[PDB]
Amino acid sequence: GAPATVTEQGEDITSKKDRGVLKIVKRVGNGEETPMIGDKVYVHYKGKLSNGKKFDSSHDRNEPFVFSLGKGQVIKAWDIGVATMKKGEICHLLCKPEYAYGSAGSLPKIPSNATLFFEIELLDFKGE
Ligand SMILES: COC[C@H]1CN([C@@H](C)c2ccccn2)C(=O)[C@@H]2CCC[C@H]1N2S(=O)(=O)c1ccc2ncsc2c1
Repeated sequence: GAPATVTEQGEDITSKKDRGVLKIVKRVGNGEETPMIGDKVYVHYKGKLSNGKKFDSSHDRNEPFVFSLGKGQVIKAWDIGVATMKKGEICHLLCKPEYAYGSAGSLPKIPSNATLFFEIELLDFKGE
């Protein structure tokens, strides 16, 4: 399924080239511009664990998740991955635990040492 495909066929978008964050562009976005550090970004997402369980979705909340890019307000894989996206893009992102919640996990939904899968849609970005 989609997690296996990004695992086996995704692009390594880490600067270290350690394959800790893998990406496939699923829906091509607009033009060439990507957000800059500090921009307010608006995203919809769904996340799954490697046991197949859906652990969260912003779609189910009827409002986007909003954060300031490149500030550590999200797991590392998201700062890295969202920075590569165009407006309107949908991607799949595979996040090894060193770019996610590590050995600690996040109680109650994320176990220790968890590889995470996301589908992410970049709705908009703006400077403040
Ligand atoms: C509703 O969750 C919003 C947010 C959570 N976080 C950060 C901000 C975070 C904040 C606090 C504790 C754990 N993680 C994150 O960095 C990442 C990436 C952005 C989207 C979400 N997550 S997440 O991985 O989907 C996530 C993680 C744990 C969790 N527990 C209940 S819903 C949920 C969603």
